[PDB]
Amino acid sequence: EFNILLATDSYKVTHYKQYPPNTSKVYSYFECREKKKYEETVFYGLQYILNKYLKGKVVTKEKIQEAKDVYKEHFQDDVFNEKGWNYILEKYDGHLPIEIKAVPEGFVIPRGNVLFTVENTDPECYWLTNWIETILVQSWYPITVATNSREQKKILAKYLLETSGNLDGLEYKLHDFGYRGVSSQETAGIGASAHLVNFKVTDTVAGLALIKKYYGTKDPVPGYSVPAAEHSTITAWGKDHEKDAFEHIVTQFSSVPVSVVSDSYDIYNACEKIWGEDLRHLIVSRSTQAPLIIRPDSGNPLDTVLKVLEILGKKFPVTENSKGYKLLPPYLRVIQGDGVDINTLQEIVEGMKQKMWSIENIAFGSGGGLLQKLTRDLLNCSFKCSYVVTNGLGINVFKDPVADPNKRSKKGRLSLHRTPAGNFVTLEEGKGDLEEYGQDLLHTVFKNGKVTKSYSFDEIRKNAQLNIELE
Amino acid sequence: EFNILLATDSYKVTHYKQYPPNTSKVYSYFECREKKYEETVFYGLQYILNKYLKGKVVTKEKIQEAKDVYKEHFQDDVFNEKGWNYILEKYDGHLPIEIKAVPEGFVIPRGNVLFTVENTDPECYWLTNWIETILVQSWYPITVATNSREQKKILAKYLLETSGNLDGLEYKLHDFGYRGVSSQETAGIGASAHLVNFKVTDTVAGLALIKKYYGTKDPVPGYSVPAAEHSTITAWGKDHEKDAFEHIVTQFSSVPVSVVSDSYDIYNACEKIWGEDLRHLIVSRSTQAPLIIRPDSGNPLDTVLKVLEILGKKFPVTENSKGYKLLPPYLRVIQGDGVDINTLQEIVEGMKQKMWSIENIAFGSGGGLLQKLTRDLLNCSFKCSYVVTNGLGINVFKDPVADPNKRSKKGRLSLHRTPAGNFVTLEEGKGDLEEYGQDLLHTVFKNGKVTKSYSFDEIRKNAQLNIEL
Repeated sequence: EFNILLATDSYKVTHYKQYPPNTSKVYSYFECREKKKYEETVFYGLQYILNKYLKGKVVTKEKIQEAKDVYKEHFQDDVFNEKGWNYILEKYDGHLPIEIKAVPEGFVIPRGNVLFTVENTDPECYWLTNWIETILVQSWYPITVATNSREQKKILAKYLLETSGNLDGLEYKLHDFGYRGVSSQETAGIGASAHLVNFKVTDTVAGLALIKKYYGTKDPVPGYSVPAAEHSTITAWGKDHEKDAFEHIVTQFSSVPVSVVSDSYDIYNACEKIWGEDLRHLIVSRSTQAPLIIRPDSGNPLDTVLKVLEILGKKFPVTENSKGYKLLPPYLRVIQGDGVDINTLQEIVEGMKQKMWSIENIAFGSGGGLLQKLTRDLLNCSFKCSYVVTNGLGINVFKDPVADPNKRSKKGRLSLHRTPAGNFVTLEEGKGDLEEYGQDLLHTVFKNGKVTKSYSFDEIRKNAQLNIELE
Repeated sequence: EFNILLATDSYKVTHYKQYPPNTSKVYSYFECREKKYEETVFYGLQYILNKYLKGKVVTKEKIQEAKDVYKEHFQDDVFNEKGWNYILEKYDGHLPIEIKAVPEGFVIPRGNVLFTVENTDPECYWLTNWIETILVQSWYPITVATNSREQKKILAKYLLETSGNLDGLEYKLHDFGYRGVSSQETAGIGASAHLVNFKVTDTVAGLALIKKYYGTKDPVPGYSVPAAEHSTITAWGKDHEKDAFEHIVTQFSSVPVSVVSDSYDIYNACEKIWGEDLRHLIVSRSTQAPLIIRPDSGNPLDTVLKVLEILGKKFPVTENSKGYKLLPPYLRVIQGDGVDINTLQEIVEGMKQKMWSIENIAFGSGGGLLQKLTRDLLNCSFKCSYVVTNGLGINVFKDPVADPNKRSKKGRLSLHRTPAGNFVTLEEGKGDLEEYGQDLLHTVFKNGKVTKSYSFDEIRKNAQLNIEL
């Protein structure tokens, strides 16, 4: 079972001995710090953490003793605030005396703004605010996946609108293939859920149960997939029988969309000769609702996509849409699912546009690039103490390292507001109390062991919409 | 609760319909495919076998749950209810799968078979690749362990060169990655993989994982020491940095203590606060209880060099037997910002050039150690190499025209020692010719049971550097 007393960075066990004596309040905040592009971030994932790890009775006698035993050996010393944890157990039935205020999930906020704040609600527990830094800071991950996925959606939307005149199918154009490429089962669920803020296609099944349990949707599920081959289901037929494998697979799945990996031996031959000649009669008969989706999986992503489109354009009847771009017949599409990240996605759609191919023709699959190749440094996700009360006096505190102004932190009590022009501003030093800027956009989401405000996944998706979608 | 029917890539739900009719066996293998990182540490499969694959993993409820989810997820009924029910009814929900693997902690060159998977019941031909997704996540502990061991090789080389021995090597790279990984589960797995090579960590999650799944003779596999963070310094107020420092080192007067010193001005903190105002509190400390000064910003090499130059003018420096400068034993430094395998190399080389011993320094690494890694680093990959269809075995493989590096191995595989004592992987069942002695893989899972396992002490022994041996 999970033990909150063992879910912090080891050194934090020692901090209750290090704060100024007579400190009754420690107040801290999280931001995606501005860096002298990712100019705005999607706030998402805190609700998972609050419910799974922070709410209710999280302290017991047994958990205190377990932590005491471990820390004794881990430090080779007895440092451990047993009294402080016993107080929470006895006075609050093991519920954390902490208040967290947060911007609503799904909100899209420019860099350098307060996204949530944390403070103790009982003077005895001044040390607890930063105990839970480690677990709260892991919100960097769903924030960053959601943000990077949304930035890819912006690229897709721009190029889809330009080459086709509309955004039809946009939510189905970036498919999460990252289950095997992330570092754990838990990561898989969190990351997949964050991608579903922006799109509706995933093979990372773990995301669905997370959303159902912690957020919820009106629809039965938040994300969908379609039948698809992998190299094993092609290669198992033997080298000389790739055509037999293809025929078997498209016939088994004759009335739904089906994706077929086509580069086991020679992607160009498969497209031109197997699909384009031997099995053409099985492709041109398919429904618009059940296309064959050809899947290259190797070679230079841009070069390969363009050559695949060139081959198919010569074997199948291509039309020219009203924007002047070429379009494959509706029973035939392509998905590029190798080597896709935000940079290569951009290169591919631009290369397609230059060669006059509509983005209607293609979808992308991304795995490691979508869910694993991301770090806390990307958006400078960071949690810092900005205000303490010592001897009954509040003081505004901060760091400001001489050699790195980008690491300077905010001072005092913070609040988030709309500006007169409709943008966002973070007010420092308790200046939100002057009430010159309308209502604080942070809301209490957790107080004294209870989750006090929750969002559905539908609301989160609404908050995270692109401007181009709004228009 | 975890449900293995919902722990696969969605498309694999449809694969049982795509293999050749009358296929009775699908045999697959994992490697770190060949193209830096010429050898890999095999670590972490035992966690996966125990946490997710062993025992009764199928129930009627789990089957019904999966059926209901996939019906909506595919907008169609494609789920193999009958196949999963067969496992439930015939094997009381235990997986009819056999997995063979190299011993954990083994250090093996790229492009070798590391583990193999096959079904033990013909009805369950589809099961081998169902579990690809979950087994392939072994890339992560393998890659963490490998990259951590590569950093240890660098530290060993330079510590040996500048000090003449390896004392303290296992205390030289401290895991600071708890907040910088993607989840609680990842934190435990990754921290455990780092502890294959080192003994210092703040990622507490790793301790319980090791205790539960591997075990050590010692009470714990890893250690930490008291240390400040910016909040415990800045909370005192900007004009009271000295007071914070004095309080902290007095509270921790007889154990090592690390104190972040760059809240406002690292160079002032070192030269004036530590080097003058509080000097009397530092020079009085035990060798067993040094102050460890922690810079945390600026160019990592430039800041380390300048911090050392400052301290060398304020404290009595000696010259060790190798001719390198050494701070007094009550004073050390830890660089815990911007450290990854590349910058670690740059810092120790730069110290060596300025005649500073690597004894003086330790490193902390977080995102660089546990998060900034992907499955592409070592090309960790699971592929089918052998099937039986209509009673006939066939050697199968992919070999994409545009990327020879993605070619996979053919047929039944085995791992062997060569005459020169190296590793070779034999394909096409050739291990059976018995020209290369015994298969070095061991059966580790069979029919719902873990059949071979390793303690964390044995894994550490397997993972030792040549220089340590």
